[PDB]
Amino acid sequence: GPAVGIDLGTTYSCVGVFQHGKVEIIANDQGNRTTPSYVAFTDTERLIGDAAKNQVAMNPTNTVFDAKRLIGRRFDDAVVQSDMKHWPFMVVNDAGRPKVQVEYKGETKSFYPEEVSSMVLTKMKEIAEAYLGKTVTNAVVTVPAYFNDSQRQATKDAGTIAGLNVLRIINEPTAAAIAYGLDKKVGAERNVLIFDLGGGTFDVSILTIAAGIFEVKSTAGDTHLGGEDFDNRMVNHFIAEFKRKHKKDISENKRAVRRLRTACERAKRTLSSSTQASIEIDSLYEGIDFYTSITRARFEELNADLFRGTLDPVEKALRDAKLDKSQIHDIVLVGGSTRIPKIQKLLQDFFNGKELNKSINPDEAVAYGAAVQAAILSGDVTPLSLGIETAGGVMTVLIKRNTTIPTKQTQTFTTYSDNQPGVLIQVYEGERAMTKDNNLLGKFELTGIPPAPRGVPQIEVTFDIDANGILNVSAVDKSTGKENKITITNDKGRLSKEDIERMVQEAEKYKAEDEKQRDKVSSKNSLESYAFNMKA
Ligand SMILES: O=C(O)c1cncc(-n2cccc2)c1
Ligand SMILES: [K+]
Repeated sequence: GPAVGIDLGTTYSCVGVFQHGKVEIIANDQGNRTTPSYVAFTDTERLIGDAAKNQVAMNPTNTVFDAKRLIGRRFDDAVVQSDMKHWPFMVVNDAGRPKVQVEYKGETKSFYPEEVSSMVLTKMKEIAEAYLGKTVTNAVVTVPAYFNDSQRQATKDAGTIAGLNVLRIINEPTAAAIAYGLDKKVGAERNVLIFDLGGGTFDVSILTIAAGIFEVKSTAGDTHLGGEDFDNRMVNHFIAEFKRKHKKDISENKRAVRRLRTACERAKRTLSSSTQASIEIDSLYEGIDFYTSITRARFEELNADLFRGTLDPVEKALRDAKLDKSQIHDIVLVGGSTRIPKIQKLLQDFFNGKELNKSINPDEAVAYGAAVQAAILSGDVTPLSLGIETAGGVMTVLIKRNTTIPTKQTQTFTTYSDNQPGVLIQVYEGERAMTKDNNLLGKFELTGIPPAPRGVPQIEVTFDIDANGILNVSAVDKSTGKENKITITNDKGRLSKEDIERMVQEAEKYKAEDEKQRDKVSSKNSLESYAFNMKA
């Protein structure tokens, strides 16, 4: 019995299976392909999914949602603290941990965000078990690419509590790229931008995919922007439209506002395929019927700042990834709000007409990729960057990873100390900033350098890779022609596919700490005489 991929989203969750060469997204008991991430508690029962979201108006103090916003955080976290000012349900400080507090069958009960989300995994489990007719245990579950090891572990804990064996935790932008098979496209490396706009969150992620390996170069977004905000703009417009045409403010009637919000979400769906949408609400306030219309143009005007604003996280991420928008090879639309025609055009205009990858249901694509990965775990170019130690144990790359073979690349270095007699050349493998966090391939001395002031001697290191993967590293003293070389054996299978992933992921986890370290040294390709990692 195969494994499942689950997208445990902030507001909605989704479950997929790869069975007999096809990925199927599994509907819930009420026929929905997506289930609200809501756990409602009452005097009698525990509600999960649609029935919990459906009773929110009756039991808002005991209905929990947005548990992804607490999961793996301190109670004192600024996001936690401010986020509470919008949640009808109670959050409390147990030993510096958030715990949502709720009344369940007369008694008061407290749950950790892992437990809340575990109940959502329990529902997705049962939904797949009803579809598949068999117990499901093995599952891949996705997380936002910006999640820290504490939030990934918390998510895994929710799955384990749920009775799930979590085969692996993968980033939502990577699953989305998997879904679209971007890792099976030939050619050099590829940069992918994932534009993910859900009901409540916005995430932009830039990835590079070469030889089936994914590195997340950058993440930007807005954790408090989503389709609900667009609905909110519609709601306020119509409330003022009612006040202007009926001299009545409906907002102090709670049921009246809800019915309006519900009308507005419907029309926003219509305005993705039509240029106009109707509002037909009987007896909305004080017996007045509200029958009116909103054009897509008026809808776009109400969300002009919000729609154009999404290009800023797009620009930040291209910046942080040190890429020009001309260097993106694929754009993936993810999230149901990416169906909004204006969102699509903005992004497409910003990318000079580039087509958008959007043929998979953007609500489903993350679970779909997560299902491709579950079945995989269930049943050329250089692998790593190559470089030498410069002053400070710093990694100075000469052959970037994913570079085609055979290649030859050369750089000129200099001495760090005055009258340096020699440089010790130390070849390294890896994507970390410091050589100590990388793999030492070989060492050799270049000696007999004519004494001079620091930065005057010229040392030309060349990296040469034939087509068998035989790396050859040589240094020439430019003032005399003296040279030395090392030949590095290409051991077949020395690194597994998963070995490369661990190195790439460590550079992803510490990219910031590595960033600052690269900045601190001013060597600019100076070479010392000793191994930096062996000095007292
Ligand atoms: O979630 C949204 O913002 C959204 C916007 N436009 C259209 C849809 N839509 C249409 C058919 C199924 C979903 C959803
Ligand atoms: K997820």
